[PDB]
Amino acid sequence: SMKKERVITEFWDGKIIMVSPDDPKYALKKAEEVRELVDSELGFQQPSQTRTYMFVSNEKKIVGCLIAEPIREAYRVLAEPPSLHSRAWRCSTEPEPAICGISRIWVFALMRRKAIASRMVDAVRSSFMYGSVLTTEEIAFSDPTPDGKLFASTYCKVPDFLVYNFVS
Amino acid sequence: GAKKDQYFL
Ligand SMILES: *C(=O)[C@H](C)SCCNC(=O)CCNC(=O)[C@H](O)C(C)(C)COP(=O)(O)OP(=O)(O)OC[C@H]1O[C@@H](n2cnc3c(N)ncnc32)[C@H](O)[C@@H]1OP(=O)(O)O
Repeated sequence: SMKKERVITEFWDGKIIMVSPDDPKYALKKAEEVRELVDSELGFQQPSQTRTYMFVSNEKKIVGCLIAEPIREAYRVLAEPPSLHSRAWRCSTEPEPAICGISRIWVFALMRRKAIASRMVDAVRSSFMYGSVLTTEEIAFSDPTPDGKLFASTYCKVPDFLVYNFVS
Repeated sequence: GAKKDQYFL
């Protein structure tokens, strides 16, 4: 039979599923489609370790996505002295250990501020590492957009949350 | 172009 859909958490307004690298090709192809949509909205032109989490609405539409990947370290984002008479941020030079890199996170614009992103990050923390629940100090975000920095600081409850650029 | 900011040491 056709493989089962991997539901992580379920809610009144949808469910969070996850696509893993070893899943069927139609699933991996759906994950690719969603990543292309997200990169396009971020303004980017164009493997065996990323997991794609999707928030699926009750109408069976993917209205949220979070692409997660293993990492080993990340860096605290720091405050920059403002210029007196007026986009790059500076991070700590001391790396801190981290487990899960949030490479992309996206919610359909008309459904933002409904805790879809927060619940997706909860689902990642609960399912990324078998038998464990990751703390907010074990996750990091890649080069956040302004939206992402506002989300991440609220979610992790600190201004200096963990950041990384990309796993090469 | 891209909406992601740059983050440096
Ligand atoms: C690279 O990709 C990095 C991984 S960063 C990429 C961030 N994604 C984008 O920039 C794409 C477009 N923006 C989005 O998809 C969404 O804005 C997010 C995914 C960033 C947030 O999704 P969501 O809207 O579902 O977040 P929550 O409801 O879970 O918010 C929880 C708390 O986060 C704070 N906050 C969130 N979003 C904020 C925005 N635009 N502005 C200011 N503050 C924002 C809030 O404190 C929010 O709690 P509330 O009770 O709603 O206040």
